Amino acid sequence: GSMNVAISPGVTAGNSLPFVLFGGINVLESLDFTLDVCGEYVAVTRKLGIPFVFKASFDKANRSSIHSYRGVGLDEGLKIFAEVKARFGVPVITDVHEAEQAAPVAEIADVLQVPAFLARQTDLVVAIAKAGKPVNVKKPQFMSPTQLKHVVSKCGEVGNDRVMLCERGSSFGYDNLVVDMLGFRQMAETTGGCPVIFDVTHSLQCRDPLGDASGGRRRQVLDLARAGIAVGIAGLFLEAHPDPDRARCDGPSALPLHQLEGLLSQMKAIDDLVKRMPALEIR
Amino acid sequence: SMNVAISPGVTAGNSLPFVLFGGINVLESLDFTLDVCGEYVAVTRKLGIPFVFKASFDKANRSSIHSYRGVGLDEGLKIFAEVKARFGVPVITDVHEAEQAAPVAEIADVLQVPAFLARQTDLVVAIAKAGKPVNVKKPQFMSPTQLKHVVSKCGEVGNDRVMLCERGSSFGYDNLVVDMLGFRQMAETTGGCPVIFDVTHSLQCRDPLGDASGGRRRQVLDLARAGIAVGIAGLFLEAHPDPDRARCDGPSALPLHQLEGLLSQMKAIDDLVKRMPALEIR
Amino acid sequence: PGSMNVAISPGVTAGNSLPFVLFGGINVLESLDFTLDVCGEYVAVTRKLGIPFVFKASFDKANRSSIHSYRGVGLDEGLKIFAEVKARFGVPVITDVHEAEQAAPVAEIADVLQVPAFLARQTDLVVAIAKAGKPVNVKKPQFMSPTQLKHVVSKCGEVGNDRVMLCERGSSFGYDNLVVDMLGFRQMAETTGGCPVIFDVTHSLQCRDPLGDASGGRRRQVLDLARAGIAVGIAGLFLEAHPDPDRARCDGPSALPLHQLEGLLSQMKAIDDLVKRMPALEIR
Amino acid sequence: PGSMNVAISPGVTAGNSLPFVLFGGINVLESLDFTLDVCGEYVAVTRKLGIPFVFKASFDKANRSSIHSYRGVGLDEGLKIFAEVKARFGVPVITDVHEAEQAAPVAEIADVLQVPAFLARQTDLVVAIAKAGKPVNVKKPQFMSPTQLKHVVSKCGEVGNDRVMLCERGSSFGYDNLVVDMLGFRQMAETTGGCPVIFDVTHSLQCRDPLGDASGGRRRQVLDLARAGIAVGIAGLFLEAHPDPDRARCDGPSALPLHQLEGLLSQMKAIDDLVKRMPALEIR
Ligand SMILES: O=C(O)C(=O)C[C@@H](O)[C@@H](O)[C@H](O)[C@H](O)COP(=O)(O)O
Ligand SMILES: O=C(O)C(=O)C[C@@H](O)[C@@H](O)[C@H](O)[C@H](O)COP(=O)(O)O
Ligand SMILES: O=C(O)C(=O)C[C@@H](O)[C@@H](O)[C@H](O)[C@H](O)COP(=O)(O)O
Ligand SMILES: O=C(O)C(=O)C[C@@H](O)[C@@H](O)[C@H](O)[C@H](O)COP(=O)(O)O
Repeated sequence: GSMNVAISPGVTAGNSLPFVLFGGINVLESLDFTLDVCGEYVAVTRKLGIPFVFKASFDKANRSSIHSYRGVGLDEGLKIFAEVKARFGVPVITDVHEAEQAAPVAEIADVLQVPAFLARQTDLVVAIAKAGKPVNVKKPQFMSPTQLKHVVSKCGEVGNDRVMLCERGSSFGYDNLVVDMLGFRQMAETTGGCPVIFDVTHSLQCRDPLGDASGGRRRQVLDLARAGIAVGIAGLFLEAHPDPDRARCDGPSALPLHQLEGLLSQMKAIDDLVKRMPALEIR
Repeated sequence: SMNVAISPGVTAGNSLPFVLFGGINVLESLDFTLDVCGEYVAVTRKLGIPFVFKASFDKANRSSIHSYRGVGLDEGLKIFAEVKARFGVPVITDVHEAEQAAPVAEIADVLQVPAFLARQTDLVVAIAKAGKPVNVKKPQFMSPTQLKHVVSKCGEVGNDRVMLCERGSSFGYDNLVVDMLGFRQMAETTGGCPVIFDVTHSLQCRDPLGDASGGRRRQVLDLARAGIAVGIAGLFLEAHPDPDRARCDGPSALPLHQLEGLLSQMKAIDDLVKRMPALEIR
Repeated sequence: PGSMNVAISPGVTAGNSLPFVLFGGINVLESLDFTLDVCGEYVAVTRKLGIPFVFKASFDKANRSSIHSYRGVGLDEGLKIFAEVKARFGVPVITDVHEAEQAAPVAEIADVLQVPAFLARQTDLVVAIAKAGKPVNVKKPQFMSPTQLKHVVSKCGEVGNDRVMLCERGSSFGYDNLVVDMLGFRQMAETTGGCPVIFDVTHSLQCRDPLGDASGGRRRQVLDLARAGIAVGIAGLFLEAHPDPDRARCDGPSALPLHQLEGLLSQMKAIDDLVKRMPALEIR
Repeated sequence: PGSMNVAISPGVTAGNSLPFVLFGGINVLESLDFTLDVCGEYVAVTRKLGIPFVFKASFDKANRSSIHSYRGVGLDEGLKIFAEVKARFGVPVITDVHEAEQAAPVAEIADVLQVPAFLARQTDLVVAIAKAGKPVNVKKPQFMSPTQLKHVVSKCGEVGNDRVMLCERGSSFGYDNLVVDMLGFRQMAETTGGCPVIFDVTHSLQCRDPLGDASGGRRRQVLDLARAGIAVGIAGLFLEAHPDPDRARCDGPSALPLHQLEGLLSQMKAIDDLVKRMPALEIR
């Protein structure tokens, strides 16, 4: 049933295809820093031969605290993304928080992401689907893997069949996430084989009961990225930073950028292996 | 412990007699809304319970694209205007987009932040700025000690009239549990905001492959009794004369003819607990 | 009808439509005099308020996390202490049983035998406890859904013991934490033919530090949770106390300070008496 | 360094940096010939692929939900069957132990003793198992966080047994369901001085109907989950199989169909060999 989603020339995501890296940074802060980090990803993915889509958010619309950093915002963010595409020739993914942002974002971004908390919001999902690019649906922490089909259906109803499904963990007691590795197959099979993507970064989130900003578990990114990629999936979603303690959002879960090549060579080796091993029909 | 004045004769607070935020899931038509609200007004008047009428003008978050959404903003506000004028009752409704807050606030007396949207800064701020009391539905994914940050967003733009509404926490897949310990944690970490218990939505559960929410209305009294016994500012309740025919959340709706039987138990328990001291257990 | 009553001792019968029974005491037996002194306080408070009473203590803590944590006086001394409690006060006692071979000797002295939470699926232990011929209090494991207790009740019934009570102590909620699902009480009663349901408010307050070596706990919130449970309409409350919970040798973080016993129990009786005279609604 | 190796028998050593050891077999001993036949299949497949092998079975299911469910041949017959398995195939065997007194006799025959998941906090059982002198496989309870196993390991260490392995079988996730937190493996290893971590893929697939009599399970997804766990880099995989899982008398819903053993194990070996030669990254 597997379905393949064409993102840009030489970049197609599909559960039986070599994995695609949706990699970048949490939030857009400035032009040069964005260009410099993206340059590193482009060089590392080109060297290793891994298909690549650059990620960043133009806005963090859901920070816990009114005081926390939100990013350069829509207008500056789209200008940064336009310069990233022209400099590197790389497709970009970003998240969309209001219906009215979908069309202008889709002029520049090559994939639009539905945020986890907002994936049940009909008018947002529909507006994102109608914008005419591939959609990455972040699976809410509150949503079981067999319920994503209804989000996919919303998109399908307005003529967008290019939908990918992104795991980022499930709520496990208070202030913690677990990743159910059994969910990847349930997402694919109940949606007609949509590409499934693993957000290893956000799956590492956890928090202090009284904290102002998310905690996170970057020291375990390889453990979890290994597990997910071994299942056999369309993509990996990853954020990095040269010094994660200085990141202005989700630093506790960000990969230190100098370890990108070390992580990706392990992902490519595991992915190339599992992608040539059969499923067993276990009845 | 902070008290929130909602309208004449209606003030909510954790040490005050509980306020019923009662009504129906979704606005469908004028006359049915008036008739159901009439029943709540009659029952609450008889029993002496303060009352705010609830309904949604839109269900913006249905699982399925094919599920019923309600009459929509323009018709919904017209219905509410008529409900207020006919019965003299304040009304609560939920707000899905920033731009809806100001027009909703012209008519509604309390604005509700939907559970899924409670982290959305621009929505919360827009709701806060509209200048009415705010009911924040606690997301299924949010711990009770994290609501303070939503309250602070509202406070930052000058709205100190914030209430916090329990509707359950995610418990495995497709199921909710209510942690009765969370009420106190919500109150104490937010400077004493009124805590409200949404017994209806706390009863939600679902089939892994279903198209619409399941629910456990047959257990509404068990859960309502438990929550009201803790000592809380309000109870949030939906009903329908025939819940199997409700177009949203019927599985968790109270059958309307049982409203008085339920409310007399809530009033009896609430009046008792509200005159019993806290023990300072150290 | 819809509800089964369990006779424990003269004037003490537990049932879901009856005035609640207090299964109250201390976590672990340490010495004769301290046990007698604490039980005396319970007896005086319960007599004054008119609450039926069964005194609780463990003779052994067979499941401490750490090999270095206190376990109690043990079986032989524990039963001697319980005999002296019964003779001094005329009160029935409840204690937990950890091995099949302990059931018969414990039943000579104790009036209710408790199956520990972790052990409730262990067929031979349940069957040996049922056979000893006293009422059984089954602690619902943190891992067990409320609709699965019926199988434990059936094990007991299979060897001729119909006198089974079901005790809530919370459900695992992520790591190192418990939540009490107040919807479970009815599910336990209805799927077992109306067995008495008991709420262990003390152990339901447990939680822990991920690296700790003994349980944490939330005694400051005992009244919130006890009020909630008793309002549902249940057969009993299970409660531990200590005069200084910080010095308790097991489960101090969840123990009620003993001087607050009367303040708590007067709230429980008031709520219980109210809800026990209010009808169920048949909600269809 | 950072990792401890446990010698089980000649040519079988389990350790987190070593090629993975398969603890494979059947849920419950029913008869001699069926046990021999199934073990023969495992031995042939593991010999061909070059995977170190320990044969698993239970002599008793002491924790069935239902008093009517099958329990197995029992201790005396079970040890006789194990003796024949060892003699015929030269393979070491692992079985679980349910009472302190069973530890010594089991240890005469079995090469690894397993502490059942529900019982892993029971001090006297853990100590008796540790004292019996063989390697211990601790099944991590569904209710226990990964950073709490250290206390079980310490109980064993206290009576002189340092040969302890830690076996994941899922964590309680709501009612009647399990999830495997793949982050736990490292936490178990690092907090216990590098004990071997083992993944029980079979029992991690358990789930149930709220009103059912016996466990449900998700065998159709065994490869997904086994791939994920083995990719993390672990000491062992624990697996049950049956030639026709629908007819298995315990845990059939989670059993691998036996004819698929080679297809599964070749994937495990390929993944394990790859990850075992790739470095950890020191992520700060
Ligand atoms: O940007 C993405 O890709 C996302 O998935 C959204 C994600 O970055 C955000 O939800 C952040 O995790 C979130 O704003 C951090 O929350 P806090 O640190 O404000 O508590
Ligand atoms: O109306 C309220 O007060 C609310 O709490 C919002 C609530 O009614 C909605 O989230 C509904 O519960 C929801 O749309 C039902 O979901 P489904 O039945 O479409 O799966
Ligand atoms: O005695 C009872 O009533 C029980 O419920 C058993 C209970 O007391 C015990 O499990 C204790 O809670 C337990 O041994 C203490 O845990 P820890 O502090 O050893 O981690
Ligand atoms: O034998 C093993 O390997 C184990 O882990 C113990 C395990 O087999 C048992 O807990 C069984 O899963 C259990 O007896 C079956 O449960 P039920 O079907 O009786 O509910």
